[PDB]
Amino acid sequence: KEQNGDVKEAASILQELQVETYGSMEKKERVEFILEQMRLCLAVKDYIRTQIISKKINTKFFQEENTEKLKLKYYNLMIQLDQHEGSYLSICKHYRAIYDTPCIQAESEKWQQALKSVVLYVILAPFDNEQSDLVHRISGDKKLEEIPKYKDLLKLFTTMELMRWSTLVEDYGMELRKGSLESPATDVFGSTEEGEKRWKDLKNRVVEHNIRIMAKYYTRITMKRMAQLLDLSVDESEAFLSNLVVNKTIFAKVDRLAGIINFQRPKDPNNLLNDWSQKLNSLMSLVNKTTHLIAKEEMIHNLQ
Amino acid sequence: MSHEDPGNVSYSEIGGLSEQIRELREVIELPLTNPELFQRVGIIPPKGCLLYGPPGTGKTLLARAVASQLDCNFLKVVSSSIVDKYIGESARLIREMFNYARDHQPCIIFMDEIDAIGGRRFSEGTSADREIQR
Amino acid sequence: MQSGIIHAAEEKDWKTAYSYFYEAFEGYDSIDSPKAITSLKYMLLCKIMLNTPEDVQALVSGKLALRYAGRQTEALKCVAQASKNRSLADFEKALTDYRAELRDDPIISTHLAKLYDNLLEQNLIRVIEPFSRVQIEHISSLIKLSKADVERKLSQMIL
Ligand SMILES: Nc1ncnc2c1ncn2[C@@H]1O[C@H](COP(=O)(O)OP(=O)(O)OP(=O)(O)O)[C@@H](O)[C@H]1O
Repeated sequence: KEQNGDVKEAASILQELQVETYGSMEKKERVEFILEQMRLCLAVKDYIRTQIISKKINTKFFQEENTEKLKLKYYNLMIQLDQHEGSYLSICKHYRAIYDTPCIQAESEKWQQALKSVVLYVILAPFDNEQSDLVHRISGDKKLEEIPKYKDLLKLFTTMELMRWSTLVEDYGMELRKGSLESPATDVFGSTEEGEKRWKDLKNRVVEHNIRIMAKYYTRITMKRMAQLLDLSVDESEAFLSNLVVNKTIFAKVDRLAGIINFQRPKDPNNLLNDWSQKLNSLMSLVNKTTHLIAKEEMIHNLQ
Repeated sequence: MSHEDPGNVSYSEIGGLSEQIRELREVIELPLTNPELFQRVGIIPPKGCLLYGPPGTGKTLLARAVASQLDCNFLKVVSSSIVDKYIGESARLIREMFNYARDHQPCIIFMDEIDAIGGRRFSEGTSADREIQR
Repeated sequence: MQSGIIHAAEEKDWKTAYSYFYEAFEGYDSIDSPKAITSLKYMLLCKIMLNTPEDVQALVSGKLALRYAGRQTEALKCVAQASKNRSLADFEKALTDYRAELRDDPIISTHLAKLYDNLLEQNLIRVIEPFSRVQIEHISSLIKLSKADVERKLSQMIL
């Protein structure tokens, strides 16, 4: 605090942190001291060290049952480091832990913006099977639907279909002036570079989401139809399909010269195709046979 | 497990050597009460110790007093239990001993007159000279 | 070190060639820094010769490579990163600033022509994988190359 510290002074305390971890056990005060240096490490600008010392904090968890409530307020410092560079998914599960601080509140504005902060990262996170059941835990809550933008958010997820992206910007472009709560848009659009990266992120998510229904419904499509469907040039579609094909999330062959493009159908020349298809379909009426049998058997014994 | 050592008081009556006692008190008692201090430094707790005489005396007394001072568990073995006449299986009875040493732990084990059962097989001869080597 | 150089001109064994440079660095360690900093260039480059860029980052991430980190280890990491990303434009952009470290390569023609012959199909596997039927003229615009040698290289890929 004397010289306000710098890259070197913050490094002097670094090597001294772990000296007393194994020396003695201190419940509260030590924890408060061990988080003091990373908030200076943000000013050091060196992140690779900040994540190491932050990796020493997780082995101290779970810190609950002591403090309660202060250390729950420190997660607000950790999300700052995780949200910064490479991971949008690392804040996903941790913002549900920063959602436990307004649980004790006794506060409305902080809590009301906690809900939007926890609900809006679904788009920023790349789609995964863990995300699917993640959003179902928060859905159905009694406090969550209080936000009208939440109904738009949910509408894009449930059963997909299609929507105009500019009309999406009609709902999400008002939230900058709207509020009440401007904090989520303060994180997104606060930095011009951050806001632009999440604009291209939202675009990547909606165009990736339009694709996965096309993957189930094709069969085939004309190339020029996908352009007017996604409201972008065919060159942009080429870029998009290049990243989707290298992600090998869905196999496709999209011919540009002849205009015929399609996702799947999988080849399956002979064996497995006819096997599973023909046989299981035939077993349908076979296993259902005995099922309706007893249905008529009970109906005829009810009246006779 | 039925060995009985009086004192307590007998531990206070032995006198010398003070600093030797201050070594054994630590090497014996500390690893049990404060295992945490060892893991910090990285030093392994000593698993064995050698007390020999008789340049003077007091070997067996002192250690025996520690049995009754530290309390906990104590195990005494006389050196005559290694022979077992034919079939020197008592060697495997050492594995039994360390079995229940791993169960009833912590415990203290005494070995007296080890020279008979820990000799050097220098001159190869007779018979039982070898079994002890086993 | 010399065993490594001769094996690099022989090109017969690309495995033990990395072993020799590794042991040589173990000798130069803790005594002479200038030999230790120049020893990593050859081992990592020979690992790029083996077309395994993923292990390069793992070697430079250790505590032993952090003390010896410098302007050369970033030139090794950028070749590993361009081979992993499979982009010749990034490779050439970084090739100008690191040319000072590129001149220390005893043979600049071998490694660069073999890597170019490699990155050719590493750029082709991105354009070919999405669709089977492809025109030559529009796909040659991505790699920015005449169609003649391209068709020659593709037919070679069939062979
Ligand atoms: N420090 C001591 N205080 C009190 N009595 C002692 C002490 N040292 C020895 N003695 C006496 O000596 C006897 C045996 O003790 P100790 O185990 O030292 O003998 P020892 O080691 O078998 O001797 P040696 O090794 O010569 O056979 C005890 O009965 C005890 O009365």
